[PDB]
This record gives sequence, structure tokens and C-alpha cells, in this order.
Amino acid sequence: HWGYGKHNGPEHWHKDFPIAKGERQSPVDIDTHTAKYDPSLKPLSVSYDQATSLRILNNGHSFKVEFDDSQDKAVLKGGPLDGTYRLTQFHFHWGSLDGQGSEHTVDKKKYAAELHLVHWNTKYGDAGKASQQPDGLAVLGIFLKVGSAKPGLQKVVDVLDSIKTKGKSADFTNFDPRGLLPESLDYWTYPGSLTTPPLNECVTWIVLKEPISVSSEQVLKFRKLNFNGEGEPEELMVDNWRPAQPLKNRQIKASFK
Ligand SMILES: NS(=O)(=O)c1c(F)c(F)c(S(=O)(=O)CCO)c(N[C@H](c2ccccc2)[C@@H](O)c2ccccc2)c1F
Ligand SMILES: [Zn+2]
Repeated sequence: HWGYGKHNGPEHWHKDFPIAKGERQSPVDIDTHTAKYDPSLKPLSVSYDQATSLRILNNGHSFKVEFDDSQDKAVLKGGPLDGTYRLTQFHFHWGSLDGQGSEHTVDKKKYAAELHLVHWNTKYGDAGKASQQPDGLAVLGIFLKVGSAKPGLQKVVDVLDSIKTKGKSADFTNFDPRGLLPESLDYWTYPGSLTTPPLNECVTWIVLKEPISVSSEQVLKFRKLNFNGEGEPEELMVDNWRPAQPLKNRQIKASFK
């Protein structure tokens, strides 16, 4: 099946998912100098106060924390969005070393990791149906640089030893995703896709300008996860990022400057 290695990695995905070479694929390089400031864009509304995390799982591609999205509890609205998007999960992409790991890049700069908070448009009723629509999903992307620790990430890092291999999961309640956000909500936005198969072109990307800093010890815990199930050969889960794809006929908009 698909993955991130030489024989089944991003350059191979188009064979099973031909949209991989489509007109609105993600991630992209964000050219800060040619993004267009749009003074008409609204501030992003991030209403995470009633978030209810439920579980964390290693799916053999990343790890993900899943939320109760059966009611409006943790939602994203405003910015470039029409209507209300419900948070369903977050996950990360990261590198084998600190100089790569992010999917979006900024002026060709790669971060050590990128956090994706995935939300679905409540007019579509569920994430599956939303994934089939051009305005189905909004993904809030946040870059991680290595430096000071992020205290609000610690609860995540400390449970990862319990989900080392593909298919392991644990209950994971009362995690506050507000503790992963940087101070600023300034952002770039463009229309794109999921960055993993099936690569649906259904995402409004909102990528925050300000990275969060995480420590070396925090990212080192990510890199101890395994892609494999227990009892297959050990392959560390690292470099689970798709590289920048061509922008094609898109303009990236900025909320600032
Ligand atoms: N970088 S990305 O944001 O594009 C991305 C990922 F990188 C990613 F790893 C996942 S994943 O679910 O953790 C394993 C690969 O599916 C998902 N999950 C998909 C998803 C979850 C919740 C809501 C919408 C989409 C995936 O599970 C999916 C794909 C297609 C249709 C429904 C669900 C994902 F969206
Ligand atoms: Zn992602």
C-alpha cells in the first residue's frame, strides 16, 4: 500500500490516485513576496473552548487525536470560510532531522514539523461527505520549529510510547488544542487538497504565519513511533511529509501586511 518510502512514497501516489497531478494539489511553497494581502479577509475565528478529545491512534502513516464532532464544540469560522467547520482530528507530519518535516514551505524554508487541525463544513453533515465537496474541509496548518518546549504539546508526547506501532490506540480525553496555537492568527490561505491519499481537492488551507516552538526532546518522541505493525520489521515513522506541489493557477492570499 501507499506510504512515504522509495517504492510507495509521494512520487508513486498518482498511480492509485490520479488527482495527485491535479490542478489544486497540496502542500505548496508559500512565496511570501507574491502572496496577495487581502484586506477584505476576516480574522480567523477559532472557537475551541468546548473541545472534547477522545482517542489517539497510530494509523501507520501519522498519529491522530480524534475529537467528538457530533455537535458544535470546537469550530473554525470566519477568515476565508463561509459557514462553520467542526474540528474532527489533528495529526502531524515530521522529519528525520530538524531541517525537514513540514509539508508547506515558506520561501522554500522547511520546518521540523507541521500540525494539521482538520475541520469539516457542517453543511455536509459528516467528514466523509465533506471530503467529496470543493469547500468540504478546512485544515489549519501550524509550523513547528525546534527550540523552546511547547508545554501544551507535552500531554501528546508523553502518551506516544503507548501507541508505538501501527494500529495501536489509547483513550485520550481532556486534551486542549488551544495549547498548540501560536500567539498570532495571521495566515495565508489557498484552495488545495488532502496531502495524503486519496488527495481529494476539498480543502481550504489556512496556514498560520507564526510557528510554534517545540523542544528537541518533544520532536524526538515523534521520531520513536513506527510505521510498521508490531511483528513486522522496524521502520521508524519519520519523513511522513509530502513535498511541495506545483501552484498552477492559484494565488495564495494573506490576511496581513
Ligand atoms: N495532511 S491532511 O490534512 O490532508 C491528512 C493527513 F495527513 C492524514 F495523515 C490523515 S490520516 O487519517 O491521519 C491517515 C491518512 O488518511 C488525514 N485524514 C483524512 C480525513 C480525516 C478527517 C476528516 C477529513 C479527512 C482521511 O481520514 C479521510 C480521507 C478522505 C475522506 C475521508 C477521510 C488527513 F486529512
Ligand atoms: Zn496532514
